[PDB]
Amino acid sequence: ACPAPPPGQPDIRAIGYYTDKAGSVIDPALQQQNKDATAPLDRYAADVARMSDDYLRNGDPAAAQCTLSWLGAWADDGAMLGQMIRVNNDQSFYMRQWMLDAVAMAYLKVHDQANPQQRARIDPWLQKLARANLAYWDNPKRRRNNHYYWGGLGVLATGLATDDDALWQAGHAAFQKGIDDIQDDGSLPLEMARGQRALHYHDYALAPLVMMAELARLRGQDWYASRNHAIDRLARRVIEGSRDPAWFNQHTGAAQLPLQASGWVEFYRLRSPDGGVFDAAHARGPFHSPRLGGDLTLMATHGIVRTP
Repeated sequence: ACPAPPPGQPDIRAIGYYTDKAGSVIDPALQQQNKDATAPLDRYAADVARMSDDYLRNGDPAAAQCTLSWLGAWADDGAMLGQMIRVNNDQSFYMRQWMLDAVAMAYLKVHDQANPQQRARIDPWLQKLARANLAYWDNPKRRRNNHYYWGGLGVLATGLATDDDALWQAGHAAFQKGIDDIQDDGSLPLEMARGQRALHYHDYALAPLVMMAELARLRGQDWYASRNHAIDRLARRVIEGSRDPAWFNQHTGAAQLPLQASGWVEFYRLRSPDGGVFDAAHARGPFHSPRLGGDLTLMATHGIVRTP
Protein backbone atom coordinates (compact mmCIF):
# COMPACT_ATOMS: atom_id res chain seq x y z
CA ALA A 1 0.00 0.00 0.00
CA CYS A 2 2.50 2.70 1.27
CA PRO A 3 5.43 2.98 -1.19
CA ALA A 4 9.03 3.00 0.12
CA PRO A 5 9.92 6.69 0.81
CA PRO A 6 12.72 8.25 -1.35
CA PRO A 7 16.07 8.73 0.47
CA GLY A 8 16.38 12.15 2.23
CA GLN A 9 19.43 14.15 0.92
CA PRO A 10 21.02 16.22 3.75
CA ASP A 11 21.94 19.11 1.33
CA ILE A 12 19.89 21.39 -1.02
CA ARG A 13 21.47 22.60 -4.32
CA ALA A 14 18.99 25.19 -5.79
CA ILE A 15 19.68 27.81 -8.54
CA GLY A 16 18.43 31.46 -8.80
CA TYR A 17 16.98 32.28 -12.26
CA TYR A 18 16.23 36.07 -12.32
CA THR A 19 18.47 38.20 -14.68
CA ASP A 20 17.50 41.75 -13.37
CA LYS A 21 17.95 43.71 -10.08
CA ALA A 22 14.11 43.73 -9.72
CA GLY A 23 13.97 39.84 -9.61
CA SER A 24 11.28 39.76 -12.34
CA VAL A 25 12.85 38.50 -15.68
CA ILE A 26 13.46 34.69 -15.85
CA ASP A 27 16.45 33.04 -17.59
CA PRO A 28 14.83 29.89 -19.09
CA ALA A 29 18.09 27.84 -18.86
CA LEU A 30 18.69 28.63 -15.10
CA GLN A 31 14.94 27.94 -14.33
CA GLN A 32 15.12 24.39 -15.90
CA GLN A 33 18.49 23.82 -14.10
CA ASN A 34 16.71 24.77 -10.82
CA LYS A 35 13.73 22.51 -11.69
CA ASP A 36 15.99 19.43 -12.32
CA ALA A 37 18.04 20.23 -9.14
CA THR A 38 14.95 20.51 -6.83
CA ALA A 39 12.84 17.76 -8.53
CA PRO A 40 13.35 15.15 -5.70
CA LEU A 41 12.48 17.84 -3.06
CA ASP A 42 9.36 18.95 -5.06
CA ARG A 43 8.27 15.27 -5.56
CA TYR A 44 8.63 14.50 -1.82
CA ALA A 45 6.78 17.73 -0.93
CA ALA A 46 3.94 16.94 -3.40
CA ASP A 47 3.79 13.34 -2.13
CA VAL A 48 3.37 14.06 1.63
CA ALA A 49 0.92 16.98 0.82
CA ARG A 50 -1.17 14.53 -1.35
CA MET A 51 -1.16 11.60 1.17
CA SER A 52 -2.17 14.10 3.97
CA ASP A 53 -4.89 15.47 1.56
CA ASP A 54 -6.22 11.85 1.38
CA TYR A 55 -6.27 11.50 5.20
CA LEU A 56 -8.41 14.70 5.44
CA ARG A 57 -10.61 13.55 2.48
CA ASN A 58 -11.94 10.34 4.14
CA GLY A 59 -10.17 9.64 7.51
CA ASP A 60 -8.29 6.62 6.02
CA PRO A 61 -5.61 5.77 8.71
CA ALA A 62 -3.34 4.18 6.00
CA ALA A 63 -2.97 7.67 4.35
CA ALA A 64 -1.84 9.25 7.72
CA GLN A 65 0.49 6.29 8.48
CA CYS A 66 2.09 6.50 5.01
CA THR A 67 2.48 10.39 5.39
CA LEU A 68 4.00 9.84 8.91
CA SER A 69 6.24 7.01 7.57
CA TRP A 70 7.58 9.34 4.80
CA LEU A 71 8.28 12.17 7.34
CA GLY A 72 9.95 9.78 9.90
CA ALA A 73 12.28 8.45 7.15
CA TRP A 74 13.54 11.96 6.11
CA ALA A 75 13.85 12.84 9.86
CA ASP A 76 15.93 9.64 10.44
CA ASP A 77 18.01 10.64 7.32
CA GLY A 78 18.64 14.22 8.65
CA ALA A 79 17.18 15.57 5.32
CA MET A 80 17.98 19.26 4.44
CA LEU A 81 20.02 19.66 7.77
CA GLY A 82 23.28 19.69 5.70
CA GLN A 83 24.87 22.62 3.79
CA MET A 84 22.40 24.95 1.97
CA ILE A 85 24.62 25.09 -1.16
CA ARG A 86 24.64 28.65 -2.72
CA VAL A 87 25.15 28.91 -6.57
CA ASN A 88 24.00 32.45 -7.63
CA ASN A 89 21.92 33.50 -4.50
CA ASP A 90 20.06 32.05 -1.41
CA GLN A 91 17.64 29.91 -3.58
CA SER A 92 18.67 26.86 -1.50
CA PHE A 93 17.63 28.64 1.74
CA TYR A 94 14.28 29.72 0.12
CA MET A 95 13.76 26.05 -0.89
CA ARG A 96 14.33 24.83 2.74
CA GLN A 97 11.73 27.36 3.99
CA TRP A 98 9.22 26.13 1.34
CA MET A 99 10.17 22.49 2.11
CA LEU A 100 9.59 23.10 5.90
CA ASP A 101 6.20 24.71 5.06
CA ALA A 102 5.25 21.56 3.04
CA VAL A 103 6.52 18.92 5.53
CA ALA A 104 5.32 20.81 8.69
CA MET A 105 1.84 21.35 7.17
CA ALA A 106 1.79 17.65 6.07
CA TYR A 107 2.68 16.54 9.66
CA LEU A 108 -0.01 18.89 11.20
CA LYS A 109 -2.70 17.40 8.92
CA VAL A 110 -1.97 13.80 10.23
CA HIS A 111 -0.65 14.61 13.80
CA ASP A 112 -3.74 13.08 15.51
CA GLN A 113 -2.59 9.62 14.16
CA ALA A 114 1.13 10.00 15.13
CA ASN A 115 2.33 7.45 17.79
CA PRO A 116 4.80 8.57 20.54
CA GLN A 117 7.86 7.17 18.66
CA GLN A 118 6.86 8.87 15.37
CA ARG A 119 6.56 12.25 17.28
CA ALA A 120 10.08 11.67 18.85
CA ARG A 121 11.61 11.15 15.32
CA ILE A 122 9.69 13.93 13.47
CA ASP A 123 9.35 16.74 16.15
CA PRO A 124 13.14 17.31 16.67
CA TRP A 125 13.78 17.25 12.85
CA LEU A 126 11.08 19.98 12.14
CA GLN A 127 12.39 22.00 15.14
CA LYS A 128 16.04 22.05 13.79
CA LEU A 129 14.93 22.97 10.19
CA ALA A 130 12.75 25.75 11.77
CA ARG A 131 15.70 27.16 13.85
CA ALA A 132 18.16 26.74 10.94
CA ASN A 133 15.63 28.83 8.86
CA LEU A 134 15.19 31.62 11.48
CA ALA A 135 19.03 31.94 11.96
CA TYR A 136 19.20 33.19 8.29
CA TRP A 137 16.94 36.23 9.19
CA ASP A 138 19.28 37.32 12.12
CA ASN A 139 21.55 38.99 9.47
CA PRO A 140 20.33 42.63 9.46
CA LYS A 141 21.11 42.98 5.65
CA ARG A 142 18.38 40.49 4.50
CA ARG A 143 15.22 42.61 3.81
CA ARG A 144 12.14 40.80 5.27
CA ASN A 145 10.04 40.53 2.07
CA ASN A 146 7.54 37.68 1.16
CA HIS A 147 10.31 35.08 1.95
CA TYR A 148 10.12 36.19 5.63
CA TYR A 149 6.32 35.41 5.54
CA TRP A 150 7.15 31.99 3.89
CA GLY A 151 9.79 31.44 6.69
CA GLY A 152 7.14 32.34 9.32
CA LEU A 153 4.51 29.84 8.02
CA GLY A 154 6.71 26.71 8.55
CA VAL A 155 8.20 28.08 11.82
CA LEU A 156 4.57 28.61 13.02
CA ALA A 157 3.31 25.23 11.68
CA THR A 158 6.31 23.53 13.43
CA GLY A 159 5.55 25.51 16.63
CA LEU A 160 1.89 24.32 16.51
CA ALA A 161 2.54 20.64 15.50
CA THR A 162 5.57 20.09 17.84
CA ASP A 163 4.24 22.31 20.73
CA ASP A 164 7.38 24.59 20.83
CA ASP A 165 6.37 28.11 22.04
CA ALA A 166 9.72 29.66 20.95
CA LEU A 167 8.77 28.75 17.31
CA TRP A 168 5.05 29.72 17.71
CA GLN A 169 6.24 33.22 18.97
CA ALA A 170 8.79 33.52 16.08
CA GLY A 171 5.98 32.52 13.61
CA HIS A 172 3.59 35.15 15.06
CA ALA A 173 6.36 37.87 14.80
CA ALA A 174 6.85 37.02 11.04
CA PHE A 175 3.06 37.32 10.44
CA GLN A 176 2.83 40.66 12.32
CA LYS A 177 5.81 42.13 10.45
CA GLY A 178 3.75 41.23 7.31
CA ILE A 179 0.44 42.85 8.48
CA ASP A 180 2.34 46.07 9.53
CA ASP A 181 4.08 46.20 6.05
CA ILE A 182 0.60 46.65 4.40
CA GLN A 183 0.37 50.32 3.25
CA ASP A 184 -2.89 52.43 3.32
CA ASP A 185 -3.40 51.43 -0.38
CA GLY A 186 -2.97 47.67 0.44
CA SER A 187 0.54 47.60 -1.26
CA LEU A 188 3.77 46.07 0.19
CA PRO A 189 6.82 48.23 -0.66
CA LEU A 190 9.35 45.34 -1.01
CA GLU A 191 6.90 43.52 -3.40
CA MET A 192 6.14 46.75 -5.38
CA ALA A 193 9.91 46.74 -6.33
CA ARG A 194 9.47 43.43 -8.35
CA GLY A 195 8.82 45.05 -11.84
CA GLN A 196 6.58 42.87 -14.12
CA ARG A 197 5.99 40.38 -11.19
CA ALA A 198 4.95 43.05 -8.58
CA LEU A 199 1.33 41.84 -8.66
CA HIS A 200 2.39 38.12 -8.55
CA TYR A 201 4.60 38.86 -5.45
CA HIS A 202 1.60 40.51 -3.58
CA ASP A 203 -0.43 37.31 -4.19
CA TYR A 204 2.69 35.29 -3.11
CA ALA A 205 3.26 37.38 0.12
CA LEU A 206 -0.53 37.21 1.06
CA ALA A 207 -0.89 33.37 0.77
CA PRO A 208 1.48 32.45 3.71
CA LEU A 209 0.06 35.38 5.69
CA VAL A 210 -3.48 33.86 5.21
CA MET A 211 -2.30 30.32 6.07
CA MET A 212 -0.61 31.70 9.24
CA ALA A 213 -3.93 33.30 10.42
CA GLU A 214 -5.61 29.92 9.51
CA LEU A 215 -3.16 28.16 11.96
CA ALA A 216 -3.90 30.92 14.53
CA ARG A 217 -7.61 29.96 13.99
CA LEU A 218 -6.76 26.30 14.96
CA ARG A 219 -5.76 27.77 18.42
CA GLY A 220 -9.02 29.85 18.48
CA GLN A 221 -7.12 33.17 17.84
CA ASP A 222 -8.44 35.58 15.13
CA TRP A 223 -5.29 37.28 13.59
CA TYR A 224 -7.30 38.39 10.47
CA ALA A 225 -8.57 41.16 12.84
CA SER A 226 -4.95 42.52 13.42
CA ARG A 227 -4.73 46.36 12.88
CA ASN A 228 -8.49 46.71 12.18
CA HIS A 229 -8.38 43.98 9.41
CA ALA A 230 -5.30 45.50 7.65
CA ILE A 231 -4.90 42.09 5.79
CA ASP A 232 -8.19 42.95 3.91
CA ARG A 233 -6.44 45.95 2.22
CA LEU A 234 -3.85 43.53 0.69
CA ALA A 235 -6.55 40.94 -0.28
CA ARG A 236 -8.58 43.70 -2.02
CA ARG A 237 -5.43 45.09 -3.72
CA VAL A 238 -4.64 41.48 -4.97
CA ILE A 239 -8.17 40.22 -6.00
CA GLU A 240 -8.77 43.54 -7.90
CA GLY A 241 -5.31 43.30 -9.56
CA SER A 242 -6.21 39.73 -10.78
CA ARG A 243 -9.32 41.20 -12.52
CA ASP A 244 -7.48 44.37 -13.74
CA PRO A 245 -3.68 45.02 -13.52
CA ALA A 246 -4.06 48.82 -14.26
CA TRP A 247 -3.45 50.06 -10.62
CA PHE A 248 -0.18 48.02 -10.43
CA ASN A 249 0.92 49.18 -13.97
CA GLN A 250 0.41 52.84 -12.88
CA HIS A 251 2.35 52.34 -9.56
CA THR A 252 5.27 50.11 -10.86
CA GLY A 253 8.13 50.51 -13.41
CA ALA A 254 6.87 47.66 -15.72
CA ALA A 255 3.86 46.04 -17.42
CA GLN A 256 2.58 43.30 -15.03
CA LEU A 257 2.23 39.61 -15.84
CA PRO A 258 -1.55 39.04 -15.38
CA LEU A 259 -2.47 37.11 -12.19
CA GLN A 260 -4.72 34.17 -11.50
CA ALA A 261 -5.20 34.59 -7.68
CA SER A 262 -3.74 31.55 -5.71
CA GLY A 263 -5.66 29.24 -3.29
CA TRP A 264 -5.61 31.69 -0.28
CA VAL A 265 -9.01 32.75 -1.78
CA GLU A 266 -10.49 29.34 -0.67
CA PHE A 267 -9.91 30.36 3.00
CA TYR A 268 -10.42 34.15 2.56
CA ARG A 269 -13.88 33.79 0.86
CA LEU A 270 -15.14 31.81 3.94
CA ARG A 271 -13.70 34.32 6.53
CA SER A 272 -14.53 37.48 4.44
CA PRO A 273 -17.93 39.14 4.99
CA ASP A 274 -18.74 39.33 1.22
CA GLY A 275 -17.10 36.34 -0.59
CA GLY A 276 -18.71 37.04 -4.06
CA VAL A 277 -15.64 39.20 -5.04
CA PHE A 278 -13.81 35.77 -4.94
CA ASP A 279 -16.32 33.91 -7.29
CA ALA A 280 -14.12 34.11 -10.47
CA ALA A 281 -10.91 33.12 -8.63
CA HIS A 282 -12.75 30.27 -6.75
CA ALA A 283 -14.05 28.94 -10.14
CA ARG A 284 -10.31 28.50 -11.30
CA GLY A 285 -9.45 25.74 -8.68
CA PRO A 286 -9.08 23.24 -7.20
CA PHE A 287 -5.85 24.76 -5.71
CA HIS A 288 -2.97 22.34 -4.84
CA SER A 289 0.15 24.04 -3.30
CA PRO A 290 2.32 21.66 -1.19
CA ARG A 291 4.13 24.85 -0.03
CA LEU A 292 0.84 26.05 1.63
CA GLY A 293 -0.11 22.56 2.93
CA GLY A 294 -1.52 20.77 -0.20
CA ASP A 295 -5.25 20.86 -1.19
CA LEU A 296 -6.41 24.38 -0.12
CA THR A 297 -9.91 23.65 -1.61
CA LEU A 298 -10.22 20.52 0.62
CA MET A 299 -8.71 22.22 3.75
CA ALA A 300 -10.93 25.39 3.52
CA THR A 301 -14.06 23.14 3.26
CA HIS A 302 -13.25 20.42 5.87
CA GLY A 303 -10.53 22.11 8.03
CA ILE A 304 -6.69 21.77 8.07
CA VAL A 305 -7.09 19.06 10.83
CA ARG A 306 -9.86 16.41 11.44
CA THR A 307 -9.88 16.46 15.34
CA PRO A 308 -9.13 19.70 17.32
